[PDB]
Amino acid sequence: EALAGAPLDNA
Amino acid sequence: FREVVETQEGKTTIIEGRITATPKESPNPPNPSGQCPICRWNLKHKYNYDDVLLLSQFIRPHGGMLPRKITGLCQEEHRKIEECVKMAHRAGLLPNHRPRLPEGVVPKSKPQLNRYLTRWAPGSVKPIYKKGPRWNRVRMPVGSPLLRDNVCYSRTPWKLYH
Amino acid sequence: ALKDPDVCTDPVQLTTYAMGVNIYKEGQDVPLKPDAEYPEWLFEMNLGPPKTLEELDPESREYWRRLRKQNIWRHNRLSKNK
Amino acid sequence: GVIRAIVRAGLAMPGPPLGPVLGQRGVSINQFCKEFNERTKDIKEGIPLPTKILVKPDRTFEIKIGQPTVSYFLKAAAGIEKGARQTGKEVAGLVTLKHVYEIARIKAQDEAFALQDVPLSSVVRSIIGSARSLGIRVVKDLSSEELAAFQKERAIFLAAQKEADLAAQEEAAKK
Amino acid sequence: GSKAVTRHRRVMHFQRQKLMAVTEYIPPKPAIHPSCLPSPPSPPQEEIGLIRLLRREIAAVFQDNRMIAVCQNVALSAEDKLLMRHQLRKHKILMKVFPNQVLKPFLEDSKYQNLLPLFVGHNMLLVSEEPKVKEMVRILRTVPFLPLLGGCIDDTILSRQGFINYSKL
Amino acid sequence: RGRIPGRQWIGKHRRPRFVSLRAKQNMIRRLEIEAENHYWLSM
Amino acid sequence: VKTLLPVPSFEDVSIPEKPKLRFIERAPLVPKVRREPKNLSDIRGPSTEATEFTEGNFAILALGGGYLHWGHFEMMRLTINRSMDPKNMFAIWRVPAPFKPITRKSVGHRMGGGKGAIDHYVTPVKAGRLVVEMGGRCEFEEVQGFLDQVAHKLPFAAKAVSRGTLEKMRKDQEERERNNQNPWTFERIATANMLGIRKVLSPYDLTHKGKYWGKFYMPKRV
Amino acid sequence: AALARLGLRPVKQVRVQFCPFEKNVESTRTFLQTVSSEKVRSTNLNCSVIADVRHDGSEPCVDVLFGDGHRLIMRGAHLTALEMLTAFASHIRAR
Amino acid sequence: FKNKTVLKKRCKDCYLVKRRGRWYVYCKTHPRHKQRQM
RNA sequence: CCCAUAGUAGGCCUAAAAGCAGCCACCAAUUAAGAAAGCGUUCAAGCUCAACACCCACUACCUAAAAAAUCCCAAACAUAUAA
Ligand code: FES
Ligand SMILES: [K+]
Ligand SMILES: [K+]
Ligand SMILES: [K+]
Ligand SMILES: [Mg+2]
Ligand SMILES: [Mg+2]
Ligand SMILES: [Mg+2]
Ligand SMILES: [Mg+2]
Ligand SMILES: [Mg+2]
Ligand SMILES: [Mg+2]
Ligand SMILES: [Mg+2]
Ligand SMILES: [Mg+2]
Ligand SMILES: [Mg+2]
Ligand SMILES: [Zn+2]
Repeated sequence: EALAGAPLDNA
Repeated sequence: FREVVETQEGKTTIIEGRITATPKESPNPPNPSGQCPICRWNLKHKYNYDDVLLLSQFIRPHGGMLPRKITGLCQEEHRKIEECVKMAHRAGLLPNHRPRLPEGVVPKSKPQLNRYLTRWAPGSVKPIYKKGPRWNRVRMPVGSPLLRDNVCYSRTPWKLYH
Repeated sequence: ALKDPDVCTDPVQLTTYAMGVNIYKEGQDVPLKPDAEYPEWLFEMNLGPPKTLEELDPESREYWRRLRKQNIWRHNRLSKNK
Repeated sequence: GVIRAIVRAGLAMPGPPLGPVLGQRGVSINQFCKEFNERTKDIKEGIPLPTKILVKPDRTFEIKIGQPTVSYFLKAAAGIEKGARQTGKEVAGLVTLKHVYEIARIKAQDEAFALQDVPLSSVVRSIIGSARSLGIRVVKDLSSEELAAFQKERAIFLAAQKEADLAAQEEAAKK
Repeated sequence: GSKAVTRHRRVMHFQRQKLMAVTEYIPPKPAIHPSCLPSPPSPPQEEIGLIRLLRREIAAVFQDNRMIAVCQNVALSAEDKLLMRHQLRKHKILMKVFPNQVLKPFLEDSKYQNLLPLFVGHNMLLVSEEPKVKEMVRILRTVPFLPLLGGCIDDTILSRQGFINYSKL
Repeated sequence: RGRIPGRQWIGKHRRPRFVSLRAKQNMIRRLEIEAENHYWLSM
Repeated sequence: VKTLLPVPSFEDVSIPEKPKLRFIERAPLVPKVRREPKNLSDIRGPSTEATEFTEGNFAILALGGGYLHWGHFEMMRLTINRSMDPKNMFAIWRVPAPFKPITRKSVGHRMGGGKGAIDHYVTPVKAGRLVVEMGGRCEFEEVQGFLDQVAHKLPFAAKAVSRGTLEKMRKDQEERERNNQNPWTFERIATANMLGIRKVLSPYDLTHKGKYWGKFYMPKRV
Repeated sequence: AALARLGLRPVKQVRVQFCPFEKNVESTRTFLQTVSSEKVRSTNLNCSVIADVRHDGSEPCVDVLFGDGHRLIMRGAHLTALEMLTAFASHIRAR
Repeated sequence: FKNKTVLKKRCKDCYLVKRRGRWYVYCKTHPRHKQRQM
C-alpha cells in the first residue's frame, strides 16, 4: 500500500 | 534535559545540543485521577513556603520559575508555588539556586536581615510613618493571601496582616 | 483640459462593433462575433445581484469566501467604534 | 521606488501632480513625458493608462504601461460620457455580453491577469463587477431599437439632472 | 438628624449591621474541586465543507498529476513569487498550497505515508500532470534561497538528488 | 491625628463599627433558639 | 483551519424616521405654581416602571436612585447623537422630561420665613429603570463603549446592558437565592420579627429584603 | 523582526544543510525560513543563503561565514530555531 | 511621567511594567506616553 | 506571532478625493485579502487590523488613589486538635 521510502544517496 | 554548549574552536564557533538524563515521576501516585501533580499526590492545601523539597522540583537552577505548560500544574497551584518560591528565596532556603552573576562582578557587602513569609520585595515598600487610628489601621502584610485555603490545624485562622 | 475622447453614439455601430475595444488609431472597430463564435459560459455568466449564501452550495468555495467576507465586515463594524 | 498612476495616453505634461513626485524622487519630468508620448503615440489621446514607474537608486526610471481601464472600456463601448451617480439604481449605459467578452480578451493581455493566468471567465466576471460598480447594467442581448430608446431615456434623465444641478447652483448662489 | 434617603451611605445601627453580616450569601462549595477531577471529552463539530472540498482536491491532484514535489515556501516578495508562479504555469507546473492539518489524514491513509516528514512548516507543491522535472529544477535553481524538499514522481518517492537525476534519465 | 468630628457614635459622621466572629455566633445561637420556639408554638 | 461562523441577523431591524434623541426642555412649558414637598420615596426601592425592553435591544440600566436634570439630559443626548450611527442605530428615551419642582432659597438666608422659590426641575429615577434604549442594525459590542461612558457620567450607578445581559443577571440572582447555603435570610428574619429586629429595621425592609439601603442598591445581597 | 533590524551586513554567507526525511530538521528549516525571509535578505544583498537538501541522513547543520573571516556552526539535532537565531544575532553584533 | 489612576496605553509601542510597587506605562517611540500609577 | 498581490485611482462631487473630505454601489481575481476598521499624505505614496499559511496563546475575563498644620501611636504574633 504505502510507497517505499526514497533510497539514500550514499547507497 | 537538554544542554547547549558553545565552543570557539579555531575561530569557528560551534553550538551543539546534548540530551542528559531526566527524572521521572515516582510510580503509583495515590490519586491517578488528578489533573495536576499536586492533586495526584494529594498535596493540595498541604504545603507551605518551607517545603523546599517540593518547591525545588518546579524551579530553574538559577532560581527562576518553570512554565506552567511544562510543569503540568494548574493556574492556582502554579501561582501558589510561585509565591512560595519567592518567599523561600527571600528567606534564603535555596542557597544552591542563586541568580547568575556576570564574570568580574562581585556584590558589595550588605547587611544581613533574617526574614520569612516575605510577601513584597524588600526594596519596594515604604516605612509606615503614620499607622492611623484603630478603625483605619495600616496593617503590615505577612504571608501570601493565596495560601488562605491551606489546612489550619489550629483553631485560630492564619493572620495575613499584622 | 484632459478628458476621455469622444464616444460613439450610433446605436447600430455600438451593437455591431466593439467601439470600447477599439483603442488604437490605426486599428479599426472590431465587429461583434455571433453566438456560434461566442462561448456558452459567457452567456451563462451572472448579470444580476451576487448569489446569496443560501443559494451558494455549503461546500462551495464561493460560499466560504462569502462567509469570510461577511465575517470581515462584522469585524470592521465592531472595530469601527473601538 | 514604485509609482503607480493613471496617465492619459499622449497627454503627458510636466505640470502637477505627477511632476512634483518625479522631481522629488529624482525622475526627469520632461524625459518621462517624452518617453511616455513616444510609447503612447499609437494610442488615441485621452485614453487612461495605468503606468508603473520603477526608480532605481541612480535616478533612472523604467516605465511599464498597462491595458486601458475597464471603466473607460465600458464607457466607450456604451457611448457614456459620465457614469451613473447612484450605481445599481440608474442605468447610465447598456452593454452586451459580447462587448464584455471582447473587453475581457483585450484586458487579459494586462500583466496583472497574465501573471496569474486566470481564465477569461474570471476576467468576464471582473468586468461584470466593474460594470456594476460603474452603474452600467449588462444585458445578455441588446437590439438597436432598444439601445436607441435607452439613449433617449438617458438623455431625458441627463436633462433632468442638468436642471437639478442648475437649481442647486442657484441655491448655492442664494446662500 | 439624617433622612431616610441620603447622598452618602448612611451609618447603620449595630444590630442591623450584625444582621447583614449574619445573613450573608454563602456560596455552595463542592467537596472536590472540578479542575482536580477528570473531564469527559466533548464531541467536536462536524467536518467543515471547505475541509471536505480541500480533501477532495488533494485526492484529485494526487490521483491525476504525475510530477509531485514538495518545496519549502520561503518568504519571498509577492511580485517575485507571482513571477515564479507564472514561469511554472508556462510549463504547467501548478503550485498548490493546502493546510497540513487537512493534508495529514490523506497521507496517513494513502500511499504517501512516508512523505509525512516532508510537510513540516510552510510548504507548497510543484505538481504537474506530465513530468517536467528539468524545468522545475531549473526554476528552483533560479532562487538558491528557495529549496526543494524531494518529493514523489509517478508513485515513486525520490530525494532531491533523485529528482535531479530523473531529468537526466 | 485621627479625629472623629463631633461625638463618636452619633451624627452624620461616626466611628466605624465592625462585626466580630463571636457576635455572629451569638446572633446565630439566638436565631436557633427562636426558630425552636417557632417550631414548638407550631403545634 | 479558521472556524467561520454565521453573521447575526441585525439587518432585519428597520430604523425609524427620527434616530437621534429629541431635545429635552429645562422646564415644562406650563409653569407649576404649586410647590411640592421633598418626596424622597420616589427614588427609594425597586423600580416599578420601564423595567423591560419595548422597541430596542440595548439600554442603560440604573442600579441606584437619583435625580436627572437638564445637564444630565444634555450630556446623554449629545454623547449618544455624536457617537451613534443614524443609518444603522436609533435611540429613544425611557424617562420623562424634568417635572418635579425643586426650591432653593437665596444665598445667605437664615432658617424660617417660608419655602423658597422654585429653582429647577428633575426627573426621579429608581434602581432598575432603563434610561436610554437603543436598537437597530448593530450589536451590543458597538454601543457598549459610549453607553458605559454615559452610565459612568450619570449621577447614580448605571450600566450598559442588553436583553441577554439583563436576563442573565436576573437568572444569576435567582440561582444565588436558590442555592444559598446560609440558613438565615434577611427577608425571613424581618417577616418573623426574630430577635425583635423590626425595632431597628424599616417598614419598607419587609419588601426590600435587605437589598436596598436608601437610594443605594446592593446586587450582592441575596 | 530582530534579525531583520540587525541585518546581515557583517555576514558574508549563510548555508543550511538539512535532510527533509529526518524529523530533527524542523528547527533548522524554521531558521532557514526566518533567514530567507525577504526583509532579512534585502537588508544585505551581498550575503547569500544556500540550501542543501540531501538524503545522506546526517544531522542538520548551519554554517555562517562572516565578513571578518570567522565562522559560526549550529547543529540542529538538539537545538531550537529561537536559540539558533539568538546565537546568530549575537555573533552578528559581535562581528 | 504623569500621575494617573487608570493607566492606558496611548499607542501600541507602550508597555506596562510593575516597578517599585507601582505600575508604569513606558514607551520609547513617544516618550510623552509614559504614565505612572497613582 | 507571521505575512498582506490584484480588476481599480469602483463610479459621483471636487482644482485635486487614489480604501480612509462628501453620495451611491459595496461586486469580483489569487487557495488566500474589506471597492477599507484604525493611523498618514493638500491630494498620492507611507503604516497597522480583518486575509492565507505556520501553529496549542491552552489570557485575568473582579475593579483600582490621595494631602494640614505640638509628637506615629499599646507591645506583638501568620502553626499544639472550640474552648
Ligand atoms: S493540582 Fe489538581 S487541578 Fe491542579
Ligand atoms: K459626629
Ligand atoms: K456616577
Ligand atoms: K476621497
Ligand atoms: Mg429623622
Ligand atoms: Mg468629639
Ligand atoms: Mg474614479
Ligand atoms: Mg473614495
Ligand atoms: Mg484622505
Ligand atoms: Mg477574495
Ligand atoms: Mg481595491
Ligand atoms: Mg496604501
Ligand atoms: Mg493581519
Ligand atoms: Zn507610547
